[PDB]
Order: sequence, then structure tokens, then C-alpha cells
Amino acid sequence: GSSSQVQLVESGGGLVQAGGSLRLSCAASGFPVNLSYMHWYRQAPGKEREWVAAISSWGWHTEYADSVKGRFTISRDNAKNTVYLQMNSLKPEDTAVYYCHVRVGRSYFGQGTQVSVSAG
Amino acid sequence: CNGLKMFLAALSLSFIAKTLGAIIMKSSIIHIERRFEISSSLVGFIDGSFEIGNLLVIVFVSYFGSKLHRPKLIGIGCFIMGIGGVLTALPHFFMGYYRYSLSTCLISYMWIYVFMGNMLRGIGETPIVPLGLSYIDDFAKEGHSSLYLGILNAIAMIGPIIGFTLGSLFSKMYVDIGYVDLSTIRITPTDSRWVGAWWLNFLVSGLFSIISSIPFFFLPQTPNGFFQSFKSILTNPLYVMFVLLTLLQVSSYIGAFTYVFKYVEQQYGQPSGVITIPIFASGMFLGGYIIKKFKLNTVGIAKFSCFTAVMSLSFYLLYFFILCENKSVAGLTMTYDGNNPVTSHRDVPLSYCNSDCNCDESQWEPVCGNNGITYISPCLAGCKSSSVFYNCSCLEVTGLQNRNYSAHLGECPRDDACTRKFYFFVAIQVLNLFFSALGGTSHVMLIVKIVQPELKSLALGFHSMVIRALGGILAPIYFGALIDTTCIKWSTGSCRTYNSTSFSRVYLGLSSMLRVSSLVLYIILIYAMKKKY
Ligand SMILES: CC(C)c1c(C(=O)Nc2ccccc2)c(-c2ccccc2)c(-c2ccc(F)cc2)n1CC[C@@H](O)C[C@@H](O)CC(=O)O
Repeated sequence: GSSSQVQLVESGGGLVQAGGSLRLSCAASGFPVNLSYMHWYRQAPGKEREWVAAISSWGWHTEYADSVKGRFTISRDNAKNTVYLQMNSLKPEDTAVYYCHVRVGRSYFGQGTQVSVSAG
Repeated sequence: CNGLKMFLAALSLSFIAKTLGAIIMKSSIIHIERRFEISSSLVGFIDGSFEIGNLLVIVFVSYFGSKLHRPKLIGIGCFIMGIGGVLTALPHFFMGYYRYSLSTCLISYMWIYVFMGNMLRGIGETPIVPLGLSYIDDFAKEGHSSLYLGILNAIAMIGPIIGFTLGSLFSKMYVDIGYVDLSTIRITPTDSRWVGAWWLNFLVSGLFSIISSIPFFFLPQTPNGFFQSFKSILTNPLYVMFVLLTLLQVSSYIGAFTYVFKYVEQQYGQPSGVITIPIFASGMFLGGYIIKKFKLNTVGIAKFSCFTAVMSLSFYLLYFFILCENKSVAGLTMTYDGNNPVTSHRDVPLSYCNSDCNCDESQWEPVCGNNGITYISPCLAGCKSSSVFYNCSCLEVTGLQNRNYSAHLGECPRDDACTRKFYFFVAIQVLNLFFSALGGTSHVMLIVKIVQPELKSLALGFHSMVIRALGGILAPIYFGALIDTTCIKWSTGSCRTYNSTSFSRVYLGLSSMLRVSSLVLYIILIYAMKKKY
């Protein structure tokens, strides 16, 4: 695994209508990320970095925020080395851009995609 | 540096490394508990992982390593200790950001890595003491190995100093140093959610062990059956007698020094080592100096160790006569009104002063009033108003109006008569520490002369197993059991207070009996040696 750093790209972000469902994806490239947790953060405009979810190295530990509980489910694929986030039964208070965090050596963040949620 | 002195320098550095690592494990375990969100049984099992890893393989490494290249195996063990420290610091590097967010009268699986490297540290502790000290004995000149052992045990006490200073310094900072701007953290180090930089402690311990690993690999081998040998060790009556003896004596040492601070708190009232460390380091080097300069043989070293333990127990017997008076506590030893003593401390009757307002009877908020009687809560002290506590009505007087308020919080200190007895206690503990260090190297130094010269490594490994197993583990367990049978107020957990006369009697008398048994085994052992030699 001769690489410079770990690059993280989000996918599946897009506009929704009412309490729909979103399919968020975080693809990592570079170093082996077999052993590292991956987190999901949100960045609402006018507010700081709020933490949303996390997944362990093998997916044995699923730890979530108290703000979104019972509807968000985080999942991992080690072979594709990609972390998914199922979102359902949403409210427009969840409208933010979602960053993907891993700390293989150094703390790494992604570009983020707009997970804008309409009112309905 | 005549070749051997380089090995003694490297072995002293490795002794500093392992004694530093032990203090880091003892110090940074609460931060691991707060960070990993693990339970008490889990964190105890991680704490005992070191004893599991050491006690599984210590006799096998000490037996099979004596015929091999000894300093290379010590360097391999030091490298495994460093890899274990680095692996213990490793789970911080890939988890992410840590997340953290007056009783008035009313009228998830990353801990395994912290486990596993600890087991590595157990193997890291494994070949240092048996294979190292034995490699001292066959090539140091006669009488000199006691001096080198005293020098090494004096030098190895630098390790706890480095561990204490680095542990306090790195616990003063935050665990996410270098990753987050420090002005964004709202909590203080005094808070219950604070986690210090434990990974920095394990990183400096692992890198110190790794740096100490290199000087072993360039040292030469010489400066210029398992059941059969283990049966030969066990069938020696002098050796099994000495091992049972040293088990009893070291168990007394460990059961004392685990609960010295609790004994001080529950006897003299002073709450829980700047001067004691020069005393210990001078005592051990003095013990090596007396053994080297006076040309003591094996019966001479046995008699010298017996003499030092006789003076240690002679000063230890003096602790019965420096007991302070029992605490005047309302609701445990006497009733709440302060007139009638109670027969037993289980299910005491309630008083008419504190019958009115219903508070928690199991709540422990220690206060004392003007009269010096300790009260267990301001609800049960009758205090209804607080700024200090005022209008306390559970203090009977014959019309003294001013003796109704001015009761501070906390266990207020005892009389000045036994405050001097506390200083006597500390001075006698300094003398006991000095004479225990003066005994010191004799426990190792008798073993290498009792056995055959080609089983000294196996003998030291088996003795180290026995001391770390039945003295290091079980002895605090039964000392805590016998001590906790004297608890007087159970918090629903550990008891807050003790029955000071009973707790003093049990804690002193168990170690006294456990010392006089080894003192009898002195006369048996020197009798056997004088019959043999
Ligand atoms: C810190 C160290 C030098 C020490 C002391 C001490 O000086 N205590 C001290 C503390 C405060 C003030 C003054 C002195 C006592 C020590 C000395 C006297 C009395 C009690 C403990 C011991 C020790 C020795 C045998 C045991 F079975 C257990 C611990 N040890 C450990 C030495 C060695 O047996 C254990 C080794 O194999 C593993 C390791 O290093 O972790």
C-alpha cells in the first residue's frame, strides 16, 4: 500500500422530498483502511460541525448520535472499502452537507455532498 | 567499561524501561476506562492481562533461554515490550474525535489491542529478571554481583519518577492534542469526562523500550529435560522452604504497601514520596555494599537478611501502640442524638431529632459540628439552612444557644495528640522501607547459591512466577477481604469508612502473623543450612 494520503469522496447526495430516503456513500482510496473507524459529520449553515454517526473497523460497533436515532443506519464494505449511510423518515432540520471522517494516521475529511431536504 | 559494565548499563536501562512501563500501566488505566467506555470487570481483565502473559511463559523462557544467547533474548524481550507499548498507543491513532456530551433537610472492541500489547508487555517483562541477573552471576567476579544488583535496583527507581512526572504532565493535557484547537474544549481537567493523553504515555514508554533494545543486540554471548530440571528445583527442601518464606514476607510487604494510604486515612485522618525514594535507593545500595564489602557467604547472607527482617518486624510491632482514638460518628458507633452508644452498626435505630425530615440514610456527606462529633449527612445532623450549615438540631445541649450552627463540610481532622503519632508512624514506615531495601538483593542473591549453577535462570524464573502469582495477585485479594470484613458503612461498592480499632487490628495483625511465620522459617532455614554446610 504505497500511497501518499487517503482521499475520501462522497456519493449519493441529492435533493429529497418530505421524509424520504437517502443513500450516502463514502469511498476511500490510498492507505489500507482495514483497521480504522469511519465517521459521518454534518455541517448545517450557521452552525458548527455536528457529529452524526460512526462505524468500526469490521462493522461490529455501530455508534450513533442522539439527534438522529432509530432511522439512520451506517454500514461498511471492506472489499470495496466504502461506508454507506441509509437515511429514512427525514425532516428539513437535517438539511446539511455530510462529511466523511477517517483517521488513518492523520484525520482525513471528504469534500461532502449536499443532502438538502425539502419541506413536505 | 570492561565489556561487562556495558551489559550492566544496558540492563539498568531495561530495568528503568520495564519499571517505567509498570507505572504507566498503573497510572493511565483510568483514562483508558474513560476513553474506551469499558466496565470494571473489563478494565480489571485488561489490567490482569499483563500477569496472564507473564505467568504463562516466564518459566519456559527462563528455562530455555539460559542455554541460548542471553543478551540477544533480553533485547528481543525489550523489543516485544516496545512493540506492546506502541500497540497500546495505537488505538488512539484511528478512532477519531473523543466525545463527552446538597442533601438538605426537608421540613467498543478496540480495548483488545490495549489488551494484546499488554500481553506483549508481559512477555516484555518475561526474560529480563531471570535471564539477565543470572547472566550477571556466572561472569561477574565473586562478591560483585550483589553490588551490581543493588546498583541496578537503585537505578531502576528512576523509572517511577519519570513515570509519575510524565503521567501527571500528559494527564494535564487533552487526549486530542495536535488535532483540535485547544480553545474549543469547554471542560476542565478536574471534570469527570476528562481524558488525558494516555497514548503519549504508552508512546514514550514504547519508544524508551525500543531505544533500550538496541544496546543488547551488540553485546557478545560471553564478555571474554524441562520436567527433570524443574523437579530438581522442586525437590530441594531448602529452596522450597525459602520460596514459601519469601512468599509470606513479600505478601506481607505487598499487603502493607497496598493499603498504607487507606490505613493513614482511616486511622490518623490525613488524606492520601519525595524523601522516601532517596532512603530506598540508599538502602538497597547499602545492602549490596554490606554484602560485597563484608565478604558474606550464603549462610552469612541468610543471617544478614534475617537480621534486617528482625529489625523491620521489631519496628513493625511498634504500630500497635500509636493508635489514635476512634472517630465519634453519629449513626455508626453511637446514635444520632449523642447520648447512647449502639450495640452493632447494622440497622441502627433512628433518633427523634432526625425522624422528621426523610432523607437518604445510605447517603454519605460527612460533616462535623462545634462539639467535634462527625455527622454522616446534613439531613441527619438536623441542619436545615446552609450558606457552612446552620440551625442543626441533632446536637443536644443544656440550653447552649450558640451551639446550634457553624458546622463545616468534610471529615474534620482529629486531635493534636495523635497528630504527632502520625509523624511517628511516617518515621517508622521510613525505617521499615530502609530495612526492607537493606534486605533487598538478598532474596535474589540466596537463590543463585542455593541451586546448581546451571539452573539459576530456571530457579529465578520459578521464584518470580511464585512471587508475582501468590504474592502479587492473591495477597492483595485476601488482604482486601480481611480488611473489608471490618467495614462499618457500606456504600451501595467500597465502604466509605472503617472501624478504626478493628481495621487497625486486622491490617496490622495479619501482616504480623505473616511476618512471624517467615521469621520462624528463618530459624528453620539457617538451621538446615548450618546442618548442611
Ligand atoms: C518500583 C520497584 C523498584 C519496586 C518496589 C519499590 O521500590 N517500591 C516503593 C514504592 C514506594 C516508595 C518506596 C518504594 C517494590 C517494593 C519494595 C518494598 C516493599 C514493597 C514493594 C517492588 C516489589 C517487589 C516485590 C514484589 F512482589 C512486588 C513489588 N518493586 C518492583 C520490583 C520487582 O520485584 C518487580 C518487577 O519484577 C516488575 C516491575 O518492576 O514492575
